[PDB]
Amino acid sequence: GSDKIHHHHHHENLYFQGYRPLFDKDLSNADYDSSVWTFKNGILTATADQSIWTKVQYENFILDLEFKTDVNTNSGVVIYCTDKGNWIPSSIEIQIADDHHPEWQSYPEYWRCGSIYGHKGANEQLVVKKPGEWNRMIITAKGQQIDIELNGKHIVSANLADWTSGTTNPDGTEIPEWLPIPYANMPTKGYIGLQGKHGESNIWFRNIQLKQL
Repeated sequence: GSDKIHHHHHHENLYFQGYRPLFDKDLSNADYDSSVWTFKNGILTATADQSIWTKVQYENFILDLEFKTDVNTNSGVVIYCTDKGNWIPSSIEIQIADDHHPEWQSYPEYWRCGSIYGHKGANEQLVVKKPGEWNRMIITAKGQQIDIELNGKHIVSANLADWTSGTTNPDGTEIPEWLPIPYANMPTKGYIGLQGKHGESNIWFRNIQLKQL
């Protein structure tokens, strides 16, 4: 049937499951440029390619968020960040992309939405919805064991201990040159961030919540 407005998106409130919002309503517990990120009417959005970061570091957590894309959105969620200034080689990024834009067929699968970017792709392509629709992504980060759920599908399960090379994935495929640290050697505690607008199209987030395990 065609109803949206009378169906619940959760079996129970995440609050009772132990989740708390990652960011305060005024973003007072976040590091960001106020010219880039706004949190208005429940919705978090960026107008440039600068990230928003937690002020405290996290390990052994489940991060549950929603995101909406537009045509060719490019963004992501960053975990285990040990240096916000130099975050690229100092963190692990989970990609967010509008995989439906044909452009994404020009890039490896393990660069697309839901991937542990440059290291391991989704087990099923085009799990992200189309532009304009809310997606739900759940990242379980339990030391070296990383699990990603996207729109109810368990798309990625990875044990970072397998990444003994900084340049070569266990399957022999290339790791981007700019991600040189063997992920087996990466700290499993760090700041959490949302990448900003890395494309010319917008990214929106909402209901970003975290369960401390």
